[PDB]
Amino acid sequence: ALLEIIHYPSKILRTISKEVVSFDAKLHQQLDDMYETMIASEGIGLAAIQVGLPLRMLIINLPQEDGVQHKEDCLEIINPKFIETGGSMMYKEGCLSVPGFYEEVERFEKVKIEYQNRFAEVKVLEASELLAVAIQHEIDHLNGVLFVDKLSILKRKKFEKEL
Ligand SMILES: O=C(/C=C/c1ccc(O)c(O)c1)OCCc1ccccc1
Ligand SMILES: [Co+2]
Repeated sequence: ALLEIIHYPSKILRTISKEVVSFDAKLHQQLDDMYETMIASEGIGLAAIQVGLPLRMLIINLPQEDGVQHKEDCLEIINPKFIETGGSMMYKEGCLSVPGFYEEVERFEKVKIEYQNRFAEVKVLEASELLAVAIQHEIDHLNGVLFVDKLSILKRKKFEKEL
């Protein structure tokens, strides 16, 4: 099913999401609906709070070389924690919850996270470049943080101007 995506400035997006403890059919249904919703809106990442579900889970599916998203490439990241962070880089970001707006954010250039997949299997994943940015952006959502919160002095006013 398609889910409604919640947009700025909804206070729902300020919610701190809760750890998932039951990795069951309902969880899988929600993840499937998140995927359907993300793809229908042409997104590459989605956190559960963006569809109103305050759970610490997010999906990321980056396009391959022909610009196509293959389902087998989708990461389902549940209960993530950072193990390591490194470096710094600027990256131009957007967000399904802030549609039509894009701006550079400073992110770690490399991250290592630990998380669980939909079968509760523990994973460790190292990421750089776009994947690292997507991981940081989506984890920020779980903590009630939007990328526009991270903009500089100069950039928020451009954001408010475009508003
Ligand atoms: O999927 C997205 C957002 C997509 C989107 C779709 C329609 C829009 O009208 C829009 O304005 C944005 O963002 C995911 C997070 C992200 C952002 C930047 C880099 C890495 C990861
Ligand atoms: Co987002």
